Amino acid sequence: FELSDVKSSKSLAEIYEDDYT
Amino acid sequence: IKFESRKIMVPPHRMTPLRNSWTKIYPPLVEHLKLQVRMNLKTKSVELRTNPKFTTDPGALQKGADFIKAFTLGFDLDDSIALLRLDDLYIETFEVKDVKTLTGDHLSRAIGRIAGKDGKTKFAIENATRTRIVLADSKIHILGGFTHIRMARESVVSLILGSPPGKVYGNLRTVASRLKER
Amino acid sequence: REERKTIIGKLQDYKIDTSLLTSSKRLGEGRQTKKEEFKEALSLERQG
Amino acid sequence: AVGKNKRLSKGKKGQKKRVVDPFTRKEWFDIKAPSTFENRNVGKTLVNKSTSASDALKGRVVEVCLADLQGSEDHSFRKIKLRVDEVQGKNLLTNFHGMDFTTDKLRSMVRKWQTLIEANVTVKTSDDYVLRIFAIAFTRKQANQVKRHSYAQSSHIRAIRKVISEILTKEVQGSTLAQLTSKLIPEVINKEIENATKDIFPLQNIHVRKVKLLKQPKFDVGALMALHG
Amino acid sequence: SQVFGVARIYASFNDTFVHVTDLSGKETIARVTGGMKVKADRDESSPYAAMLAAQDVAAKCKEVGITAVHVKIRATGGTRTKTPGPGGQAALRALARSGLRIGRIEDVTPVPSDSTRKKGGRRGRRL
Amino acid sequence: QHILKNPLVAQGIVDKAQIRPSDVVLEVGPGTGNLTVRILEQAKNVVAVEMDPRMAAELTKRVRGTPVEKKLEIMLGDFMKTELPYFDICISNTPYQISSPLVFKLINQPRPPRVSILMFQREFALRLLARPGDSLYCRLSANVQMWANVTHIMKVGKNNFRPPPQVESSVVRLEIKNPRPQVDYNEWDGLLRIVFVRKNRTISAGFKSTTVMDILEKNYKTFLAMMHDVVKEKIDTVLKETDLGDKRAGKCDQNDFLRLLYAFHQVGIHFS
RNA sequence: CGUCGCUAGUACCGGAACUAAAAGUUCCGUAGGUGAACCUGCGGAAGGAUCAUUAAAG
RNA sequence: UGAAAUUCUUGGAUUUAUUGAAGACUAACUACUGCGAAAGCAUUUGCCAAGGACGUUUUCAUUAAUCAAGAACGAAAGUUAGGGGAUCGAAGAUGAUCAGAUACCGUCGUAGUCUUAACCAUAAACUAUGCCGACUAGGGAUCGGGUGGUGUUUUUUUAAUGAC
Ligand SMILES: [Mg+2]
Ligand SMILES: [Mg+2]
Ligand SMILES: [Mg+2]
Ligand SMILES: [Mg+2]
Ligand SMILES: [Mg+2]
Repeated sequence: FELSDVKSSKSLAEIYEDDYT
Repeated sequence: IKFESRKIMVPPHRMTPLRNSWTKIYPPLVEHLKLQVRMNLKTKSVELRTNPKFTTDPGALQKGADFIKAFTLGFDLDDSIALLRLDDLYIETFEVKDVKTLTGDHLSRAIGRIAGKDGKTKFAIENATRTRIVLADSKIHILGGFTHIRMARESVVSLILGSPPGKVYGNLRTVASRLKER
Repeated sequence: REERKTIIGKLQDYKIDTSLLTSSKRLGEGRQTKKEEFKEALSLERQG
Repeated sequence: AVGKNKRLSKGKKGQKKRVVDPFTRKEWFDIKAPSTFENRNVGKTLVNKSTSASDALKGRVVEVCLADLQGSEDHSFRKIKLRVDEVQGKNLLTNFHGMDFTTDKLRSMVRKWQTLIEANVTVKTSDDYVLRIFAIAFTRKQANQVKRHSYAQSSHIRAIRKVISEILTKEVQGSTLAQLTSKLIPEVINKEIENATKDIFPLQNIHVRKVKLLKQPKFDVGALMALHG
Repeated sequence: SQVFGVARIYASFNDTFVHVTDLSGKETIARVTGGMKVKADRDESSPYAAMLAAQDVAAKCKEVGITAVHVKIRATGGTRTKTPGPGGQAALRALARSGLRIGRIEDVTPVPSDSTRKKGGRRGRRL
Repeated sequence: QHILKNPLVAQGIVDKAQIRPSDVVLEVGPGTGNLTVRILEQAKNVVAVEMDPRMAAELTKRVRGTPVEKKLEIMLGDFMKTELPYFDICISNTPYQISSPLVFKLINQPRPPRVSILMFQREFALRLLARPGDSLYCRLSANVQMWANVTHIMKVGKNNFRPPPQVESSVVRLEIKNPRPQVDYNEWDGLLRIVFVRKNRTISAGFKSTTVMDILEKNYKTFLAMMHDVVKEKIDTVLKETDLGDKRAGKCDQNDFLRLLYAFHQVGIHFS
């Protein structure tokens, strides 16, 4: 697995939002 | 709900970011959290107050105050909005000198090691540990969930102690793989 | 070696048990826990 | 540790049973501030009922923000300490004990690209109150200044430091403790500093950081009732 | 009609103390720590333990008569980190969740003008 | 973990051991057993102790179906917790994590081997052989030297071991003096520990330290059972007659330390 | 479906009976080292990967 | 502390508040910016002498550059003899020895870490780059001094200075 090393287009609130959904 | 007030003072260097970004700052506070908002130009501080006739969530005032603090510390606005959206997000902060006494260019190189080339190392921490990192000179702030920030801190501390970025990155893929599993 | 022999000879004349003697290993300690004190009280009481 | 499996503690070996609620025997007591301040009410405290209650009360020090006592947000960053001196009918008479600013305010004033100048003086009042004052100022850049920083030469820093020192010693000596506090609240002192130090070098953020009462005179209750009216 | 207390919160790395006292501070109204409210030493510093710690203090304060509190958050300070951790932050929110009116919030972490050497040594610590 | 890949050094180690056919050898951590099989050829009975069961099984597989199989004995588990059976000689590839306890256990064991060939890291080896006045002379060197004599056989390069350790090691021979010198082990170590806090200190400087001076005073009162300043005076004297107080601990030979011990026993003060 | 065992228990005079038993980082100088395949104290070096913000007496 | 136990603790630990004592050290401001031959040097005030640069239509007139011999200083560590001994802490002792990102953690802690009087003279003592002298491009910031302006602010009487 390769981990993205550049700025994530998706913000923390969006990251946690995906975890819920 | 009682009439309560919070004052968050902002440092001078964050004035210009707020002025251009404030158009997206006051709406969520006044509509979703139902707060009464000022920033005092005389004291250069942001003022929030519970409206007794409109405020319904008693925690909106403190939730807003933390959100302003995150932007005050240097986090990007959308990241700061996570504090309003969530209830389990905290800011962990510390100095490089806490890890180890570095001075002169040794201190400078450690800061570079944390950031990495083009900031490459820092974002690897952020994506791997599900957090955001603000590297303000020798002062470091981490935003995220309590477990996540703990996972973020250990990596930057390892970089401070002198671990090469490549080996740290190798640990990140391992924890990132574990994170997806759970 | 001869001078080593005679001095060894004298040492048998002045010999005593070492069970009660406090070991030099304690030199670094400097402070004793409450449990350690109790054995020393127990040991001294056994000695009378 | 809270768990029962935790190894038995030295205190845990013999435990005194909790059979009395302490606050059953505690008695509330009201604090009042000197007449120098607008809002004399500064809350209440609690003490065990006399078997005395007064002895515990005396020497008790209460710290509070100046904004509450003066009813103005301009003093939000200023904090004052009051010590209980006399007790009368649940009203605890207090006197000035010291003053200091909030940590958040102090970290605000310190900024890069400018010189931090500090001066301290140990001095006594006309009422024989030996006290120590701490004053801070910061260099500022002119309106038309284009240089990034506003550093001042060490000669100016010394030249300012004598001016602040000779001022601070002047008012304190030519004033009583009650009068000295009366000067702090409108904070007339710094405005005197700004004018005196104006010609030597432009300064900003001039404040008396802290006040310490090193020694106290022999207690005079008469000097206390008059202060409280 | 508003009796004010002082909520002194001490957020350490391995535990969090929620302490409410009178305005002077001589008189303890209720002292609670994360260790009391959790079965493992792991989560003494956890935000969850702080929230349980905060709520118990709040319920006690209502019984006493205190209706508002001034918050003095602090960290270990000294030669160690100067900023309160998540445990302190979680406790402060919990006080809002309890309903006690918060008068003023200020950080009283000990900051040395000069300090002795740290426990880490030259190579550092906190591996 | 490293493994030795030089056959010549293994053969040399066996030859220096010069095992008589009558004698029985003890091996510790044989591992692959390339050194072991040679030892079986020249040894009547061989006892082997291995920490890992699989190595022992593989060693069983190497001696498998051979006349030497009956002579070879295989044991498992850490040698410390077990009580080793009698053995005339010990030649083994001990881990250095346990070298220092091992060498002393061999000495401490009753009826110890007359000769043993062991491998240690270079720095440890020099410390074993360090002689009075040498830079590497230490407390351990003084203790082991008095009980037994140790001599350096050869130095084994790191490259021979694979994967190469960062530190070189040298094969060394130790022989335990028979009879053991008649001096109490605890008393000797007690003397050595105080005087080797800093070899470059004066022997008097080590004694005048406050903490140990408590210990010596406590020890002296125990001897009386069998005035703290008085004890300080007596120690200050007995050093002066022996003259050792001026001399550096590192320079003083083993014989000198005996003059230290006997003089203290005359005063009635015993280390341990 | 039987005999003798084996495990637990009860009593009896080692002996001899009875009952029960449904699971599946790289170094420099110095000082030391007795669980040293290496560790440790002090000071120094990069011959080691700089992201964000930043005129707020604005 | 990744996890736990040695450790202190109902003679009250931890935590709260009012104080006092001891020994180190000068945070934030703090900047490869400043000073010093280097090593190094950050609180206030006073005393002692020393020094770079600048101004000078003042003075001597080759008195100079480099340097075997020889001399002063020389980080940290280290030695002798006193003092002091808070923090940290080689060595030593001891708890635990379960789990690999958190895999070397914990408690006690000798010498030392501070100072006085002498030795030791070694560092990646680095610009891995001898010293002196001349010449060979543009650009704008900083530090110290000096010159010029009919430039802003202040002196809130002017002004003169100070700051720009
Ligand atoms: Mg400067
Ligand atoms: Mg220079
Ligand atoms: Mg001394
Ligand atoms: Mg250098
Ligand atoms: Mg040139």
